[PDB]
Amino acid sequence: ASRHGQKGILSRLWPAEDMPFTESGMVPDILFNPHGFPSRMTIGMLIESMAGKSAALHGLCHD
Amino acid sequence: MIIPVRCFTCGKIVGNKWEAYLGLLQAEYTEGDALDALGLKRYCCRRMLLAHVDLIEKLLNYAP
Amino acid sequence: LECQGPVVDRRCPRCGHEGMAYHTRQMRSADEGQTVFYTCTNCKFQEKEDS
Ligand SMILES: [Zn+2]
Ligand SMILES: [Zn+2]
Repeated sequence: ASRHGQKGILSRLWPAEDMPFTESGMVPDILFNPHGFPSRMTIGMLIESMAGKSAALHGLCHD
Repeated sequence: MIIPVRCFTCGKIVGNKWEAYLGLLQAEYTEGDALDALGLKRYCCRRMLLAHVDLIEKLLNYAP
Repeated sequence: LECQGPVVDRRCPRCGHEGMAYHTRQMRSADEGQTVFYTCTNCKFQEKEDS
């Protein structure tokens, strides 16, 4: 689960060379569906995603 | 508990960057430069050291 | 001594009116969804959608 109440069962452990690597060299760590969002409306998960990225890129800790 | 040897996402050896991280933070660096000056460039590695609560100094107090 | 709620521009199944008045109700568990109830403006045909 995340902290916005959106459980996800572990379905398949996908090997790392198959993961979509980014432009910065990073593979992801957990792939999450866009199809848990329109019915459940967790905007807080998107802002937590942007905020955790902007906090790990700066050393900060965000309120 | 204790710092993981490899970073979780991409396996950079980050286990040898914990005592030298506390050393940079006691020498008045900021955490945006104590993760820069250790060679942690991608935010999947900077995640691993910034957000790490070293939970074994509290755990070794209960020592025989 | 009405207007039956807010409208959304959705076509009715029977009469083909361009809008249907809607009302939400979270009828499932807290795990998933929000069940949306529709009601047409003219002929009052009520169907429900589960998302
Ligand atoms: Zn890494
Ligand atoms: Zn109708």
